[PDB]
Amino acid sequence: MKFSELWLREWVNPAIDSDALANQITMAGLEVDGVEPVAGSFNGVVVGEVVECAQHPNADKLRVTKVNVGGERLLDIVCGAPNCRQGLKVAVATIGAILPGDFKIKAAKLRGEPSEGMLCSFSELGISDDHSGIIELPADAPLGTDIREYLKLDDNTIEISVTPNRADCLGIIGVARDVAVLNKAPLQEPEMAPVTATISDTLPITVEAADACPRYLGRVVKGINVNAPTPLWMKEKLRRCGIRSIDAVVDVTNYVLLELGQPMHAFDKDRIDGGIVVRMAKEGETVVLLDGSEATLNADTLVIADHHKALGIAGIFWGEHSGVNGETQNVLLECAYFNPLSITGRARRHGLHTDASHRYERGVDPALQYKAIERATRLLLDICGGDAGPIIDVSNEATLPKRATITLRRSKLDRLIGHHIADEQVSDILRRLGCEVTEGQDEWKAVAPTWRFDMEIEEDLVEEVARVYGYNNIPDEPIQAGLIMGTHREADLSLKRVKTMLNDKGYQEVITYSFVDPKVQQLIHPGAEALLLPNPISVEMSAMRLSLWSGLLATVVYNQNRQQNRVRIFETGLRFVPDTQANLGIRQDLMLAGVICGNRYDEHWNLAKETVDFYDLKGDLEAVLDLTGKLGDIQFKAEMNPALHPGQSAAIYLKDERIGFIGVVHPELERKLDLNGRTLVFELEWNKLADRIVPQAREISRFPANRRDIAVVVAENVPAADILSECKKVGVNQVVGVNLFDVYRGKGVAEGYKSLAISLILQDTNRTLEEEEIAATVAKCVEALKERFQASLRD
Amino acid sequence: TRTIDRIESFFGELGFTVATGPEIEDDYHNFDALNIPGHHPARADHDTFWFDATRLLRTQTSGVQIRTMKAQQPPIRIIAPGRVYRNDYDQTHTPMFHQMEGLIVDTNISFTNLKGTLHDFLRNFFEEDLQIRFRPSYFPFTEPSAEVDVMGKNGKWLEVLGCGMVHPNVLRNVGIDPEIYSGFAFGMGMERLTMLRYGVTDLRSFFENDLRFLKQFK
Amino acid sequence: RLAAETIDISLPGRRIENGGLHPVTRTIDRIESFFGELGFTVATGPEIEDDYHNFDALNIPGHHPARADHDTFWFDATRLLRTQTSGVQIRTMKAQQPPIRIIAPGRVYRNDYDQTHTPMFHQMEGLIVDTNISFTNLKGTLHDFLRNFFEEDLQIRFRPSYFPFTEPSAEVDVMGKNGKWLEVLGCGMVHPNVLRNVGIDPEIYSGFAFGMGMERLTMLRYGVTDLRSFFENDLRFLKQFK
Repeated sequence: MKFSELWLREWVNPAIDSDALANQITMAGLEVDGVEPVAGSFNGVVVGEVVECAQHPNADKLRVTKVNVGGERLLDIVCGAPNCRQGLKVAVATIGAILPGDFKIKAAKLRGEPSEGMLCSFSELGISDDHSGIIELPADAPLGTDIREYLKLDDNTIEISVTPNRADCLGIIGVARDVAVLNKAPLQEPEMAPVTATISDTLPITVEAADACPRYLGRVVKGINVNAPTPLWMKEKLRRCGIRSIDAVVDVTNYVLLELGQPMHAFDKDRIDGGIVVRMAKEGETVVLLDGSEATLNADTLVIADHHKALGIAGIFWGEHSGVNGETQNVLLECAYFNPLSITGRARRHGLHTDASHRYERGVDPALQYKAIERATRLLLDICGGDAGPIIDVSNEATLPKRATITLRRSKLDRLIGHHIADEQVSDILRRLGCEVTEGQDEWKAVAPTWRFDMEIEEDLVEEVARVYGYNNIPDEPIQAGLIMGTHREADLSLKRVKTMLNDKGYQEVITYSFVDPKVQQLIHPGAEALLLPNPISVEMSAMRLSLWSGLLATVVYNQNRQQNRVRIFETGLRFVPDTQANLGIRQDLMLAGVICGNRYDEHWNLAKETVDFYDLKGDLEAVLDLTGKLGDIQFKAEMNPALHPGQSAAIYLKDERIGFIGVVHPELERKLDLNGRTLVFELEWNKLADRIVPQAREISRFPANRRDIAVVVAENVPAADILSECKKVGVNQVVGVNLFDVYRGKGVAEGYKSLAISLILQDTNRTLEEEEIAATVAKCVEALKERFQASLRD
Repeated sequence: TRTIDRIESFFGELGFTVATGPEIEDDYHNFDALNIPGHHPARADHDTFWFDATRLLRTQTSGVQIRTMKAQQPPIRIIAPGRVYRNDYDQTHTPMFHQMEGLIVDTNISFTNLKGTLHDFLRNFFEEDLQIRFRPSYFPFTEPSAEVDVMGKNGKWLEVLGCGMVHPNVLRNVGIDPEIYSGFAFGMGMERLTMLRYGVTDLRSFFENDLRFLKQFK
Repeated sequence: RLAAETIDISLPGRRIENGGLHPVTRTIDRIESFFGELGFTVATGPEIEDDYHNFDALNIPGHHPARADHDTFWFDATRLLRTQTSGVQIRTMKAQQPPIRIIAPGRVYRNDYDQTHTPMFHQMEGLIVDTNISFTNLKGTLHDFLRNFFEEDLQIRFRPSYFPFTEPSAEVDVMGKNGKWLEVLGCGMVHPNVLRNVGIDPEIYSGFAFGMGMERLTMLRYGVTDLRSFFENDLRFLKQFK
């Protein structure tokens, strides 16, 4: 919405300021979207009149004659306008004036006699939207005075944005019935006289829809002239509110819509032929539209009709050829109401939006017609010829919107506000809002007004009491609670702890878009279909996640294209996998993911230049997962995935469950996206590693231990699964600890075979270990190692 | 993330515990439980991401508190951080922005005990440099409503957060009696708060994730 | 390259073996979080103190038999190592006023050495001062803290005791299983002579306090039985608490 200042000040005149009115309009419920100017900043433009026009002597531009401002001297002032006929009083720039736009008028030569202050059009003065030429200002005006005071340029256009709770204040009367109460100034309603009909009868109407149109009116006006000029005194009111003219009658019936909130435009009478009957349309009924499309309805759309093919949708779209053309003689009006539960979705159903449909959906003042149609016909017959017939009443007395008895008690008001507002003030707040107040003992009974469609329950009285009492006229107090501790748990983790660990190891945390590209989303997870998205933003973002490796490998190639390398990021979010035995069709897990790439050590003075690999990722990950969690049993095996290398990748288990995927991506995956340099990724399923173990003490010994070196020779087939793990299970009182410090694949070992240096620190829980019992437990592990087709080496 | 954890600590030392949930939701979690109820003009102005007819990405983080209020007996209070989605893209609105919806339900609290907590949170998140003004607004799931709207210096007032007491029809279709109980709620935008706090002015720069921008917040 | 350049998959990855806290440190931080989510904020101070901070402010008052049974470490006549962490809350109650609470962790010293008493052991003295709280609101908080520090395995019994700086007093004394009952903590309401020489009126105000031993709590929780092993600081004992 947008409306002007002085039009609002016709109804209530608060002597506050030119801008502190816009600060008290936003303390009532209407969020103002800026206060914009109306014109440029000049210093006076005086209006005069022209006499006895003439033609150009030598050039091709006419108007070589004088003007008459009203000074006692007569100065020759010329122009070149396309409409400067004789007897057209226009404002003009003079010597005591500056024209905005940094083009100050001078006295140079332009194709003939010089000009000494030119004519100001619309765009030549400070305002917008030229039509043809100079200002066609109406006559019978005193001269010498200023256009800045005369045409009322000292106001502004405020753009208010009403919320759907308030259906009344979409117009001047709705806003100024609210400012008057919120500042307690009295509101002067302009008195609206009746019409005193003079002429014969009217085409009769009848509504056969008693539940979706409680009222409907109209009037004939016979003998109008649609070629009449639009009055400027109403054009300047319609100008500031962003409303452009059509001819005259659409202006008159946009003015009454803006002024009173009541929607009405026009009917032609001779193109009716059979009466007006208002009813629902049959299935498959088709009407026309202005844009060139020919749309239909289903069964529900109310259509204004006759005993023939129908001609108008209910308060949403009127009609092209059923409207007034340039030869229409008689006109009928549509002052109608519609039940807002009955007209809801028919605007957005057919791709329609119109300012009358915007009002009929929320609501409209149901006691308004006998003022609205009479103001409209007054402004119609006062600017055109003709006269009006009698009113046309069709109304249903029982299906009107009725008002409840909203009883309020002192307990609810006190328990909901917190403050003590006196009954002497509450019984005045509701009366000045405009309700009928019957106050009793410790209670209030107040029925609703007609114009507001948001007062049916007790909160809708408490809110409207406190809104006019003021929110910042209530003091403060902290709450009163009971200090229940609330349960905790020691044997679990938090997210912030693992995130603070990732920051300790050197990882940025990013947050990406949670819906990604289906083109480079299927290149990571083929086979599993995606959750597509109707009505997207573009084709680039039209698919939910299936993992977290889409936005991350978008962020990496964002940063690497901005001449900035070695990006280490991670991100925790939740993914969307399609299923069938799930809650809503997709199962969702919280996921912790990441990306490492670039250089390892960042160019240090002794640390060499070696790019990162899988052992670094797994070592920096085992601290994340298996330190703050179990490390009880965690097995790394080889499980394939069509997004990464088969060898340099793993599948973390933690007691027989697929919990993770780690390792460098496929080396032909990086041919797309162009991720310069070798990257690595590591995903983890969160709420299965979200429980730690609470530790327990045990008796500790004192005696030292010794370091025994074993170098088992194995072929290059088993990595560590049956080498470093079966050593611990043999003997539960002698072997603790197992290390490795040097591989052996040089020249001494046989080809295709390897020796892993397996150091041990053997110790006993109650005594020490001497040279006799060590030879039992080193040989017993080798006796348990010959089931893996190898044994120890001879060196 | 830092602002979410800072306000999480600010409210955790009052006893509020967090609560989380899914990001996809049917209509009975997102619209028809907050008393919209479906013919209201709040199903196009939210700019939702639909799937078919009973699936949508979460438009406001409130199902995480409805699924808590439904299960267990009162009176308990919770907050909830999370991601919302709105179909709006410009140089002033990303399609995703983090919201933080509080909730508190217990006997005999009112609008006084709403101002006396939101004023306190604003005075602690800022360092008493700025002034507030409670003005009225309208959210469908809370009535009587408000808006808090702290004082800027470049313009006149920047609107930071909105609040209000819980509508009784929200309580009655959950299992709490609104004749004896009460409560309020509040929802603030985390990215506008972080922009106003650490001086950043370009809202789209938060989610392009440049390291040269992100390294100064360390 | 793809089916040839493979590596070993389950070799141990390179890292630095991270290390854990101390058990009394973990218990101090756990009870600090337990009380921080009720709004209690911590407070700290010095470890050396004159008599007016440690004895003559808690209404002992000096001829009482509490100046030899505390087993204090004296220096000359008006200096002593802190025997109970209460000066950190007296120096807070004196300055500001009057409806806020605090807790305080710290080190106390007692001249006792055996296989059951180190000369230093950490104590944790709470404090709360506001209008209209009583012994009901002491049981309803210490029962809650015990039920949360344990996991509802054990039973309590409030029995009477006597500390000079709090009267009426109590003792909480949770149920063990090896013996009959182990005494865990003690509490009581603040004596009005403690309030009156600080600047709070005991006619309208009230409050309580509580002091628990952190090493007995940690021993009973994580199963350790030798109290002297906490401060010899062996890594082979300390590595399991990680």
